[PDB]
Amino acid sequence: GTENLYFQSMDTTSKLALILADADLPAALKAIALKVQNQERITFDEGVYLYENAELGYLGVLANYIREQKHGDNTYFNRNFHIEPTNVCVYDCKFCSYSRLIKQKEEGWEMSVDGMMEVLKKYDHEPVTEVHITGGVVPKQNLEFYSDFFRRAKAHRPELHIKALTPVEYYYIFKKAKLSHYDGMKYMQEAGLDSMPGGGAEIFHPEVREKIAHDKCNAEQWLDIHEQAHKLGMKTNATMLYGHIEQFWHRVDHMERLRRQQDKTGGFQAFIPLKFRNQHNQMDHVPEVSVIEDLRNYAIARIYMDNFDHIKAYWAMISRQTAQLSLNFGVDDIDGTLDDTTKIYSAMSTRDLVDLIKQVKRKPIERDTLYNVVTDYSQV
Ligand SMILES: Nc1ncnc2c1ncn2[C@@H]1O[C@H](CCC(=O)c2cccc(C(=O)O)c2)[C@@H](O)[C@H]1O
Ligand code: MET
Ligand code: SF4
Ligand SMILES: [Cl-]
Repeated sequence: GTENLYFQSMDTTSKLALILADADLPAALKAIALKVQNQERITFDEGVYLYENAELGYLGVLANYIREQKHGDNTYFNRNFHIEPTNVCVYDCKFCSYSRLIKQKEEGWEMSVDGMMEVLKKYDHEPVTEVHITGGVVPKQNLEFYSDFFRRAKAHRPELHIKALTPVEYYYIFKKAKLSHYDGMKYMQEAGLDSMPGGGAEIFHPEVREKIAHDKCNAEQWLDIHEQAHKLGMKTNATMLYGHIEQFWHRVDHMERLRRQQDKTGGFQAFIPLKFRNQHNQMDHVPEVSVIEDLRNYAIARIYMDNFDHIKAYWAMISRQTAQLSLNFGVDDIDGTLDDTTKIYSAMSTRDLVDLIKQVKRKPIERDTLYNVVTDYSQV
């Protein structure tokens, strides 16, 4: 009664070896395990096969093998802050609480360029490396507005990296400006855009996208705007909204499109699964998937996305425990709101995040825009 304890005790390489020598493991799971040992790409039908057949333990062996081969114990997080230009939107995403169908313009606010600069200036004494800019799409927040803001932010703090806006936003403002995607992203980069976050991906396949995100930019337009960014030397992230009404093959379709794009242009850094949460949206009725399904999803993302450096977990949207366990199922990269401020006159701190990473035996690296170390907290 120590067979399972023996398995759990094995290093990463030997766990993979043990699974390959198990006579009772189905031939198809072995063949995928051998592909991972040989650094061979997993095909679409193999991806769907993992989702529909592979257990958590098996997926851990393969995902953690790939994660440790690429990163060892390195677990990355950056020091950034968020500006939300508006919390109302012209689109109707069924999963989103900003949908024009459940939130009128009057419940909401709209920042001016002055307002965004006043928020940015509050961080002037923080060693933040990056600002994340995202929110609703509204017609007053146009190409002119965002180019004006990028120029002011770059003149005020030239070394602050601007990770601003998704293809959902760029499709809208380029179409209104009458700019091609290439010319628009070129213009925005000159004004001071540095990279795009991975938002607005949802699920790409029309069968799902028509039902959860009908009106905003489609898969073709999302991938095309990332292509133009990559051709201009910009790095970008990619997301996938999972655990709602999609089938497993929709997730593999989504990752397959991302993987081909990455083969063409190579500018993706991180793939960020986003777990559907059924609070405060028109998908209220839709049941959330289990923690086991979240961990299997990170694992298959690590296995499938062989040309993406980083699998990233957004800590805000999941339990502490799921975030921590994800670091053993393919995740090397963490996004959170780091908040180290002392409340003078009466939130995840760096110390709390460093402790969560060390608790599951990982090396917490605070990283810069190039994913190089600012502080290696394993030596602190
Ligand atoms: N109910 C929901 N349940 C789950 N997800 C929801 C819900 N509502 C909205 N979202 C998601 O938020 C995204 C925008 C945020 C985003 O992509 C992001 C976040 C952190 C880091 C980066 C990065 O690139 O570093 C990008 C939307 O596209 C949507 O898919
Ligand atoms: C706040 S949602 C993320 C940004 C953009 N509105 C999108 O759907 O892509
Ligand atoms: S576009 Fe982005 S913000 Fe507007 S509704 Fe859809 S998800 Fe929410
Ligand atoms: Cl985003």
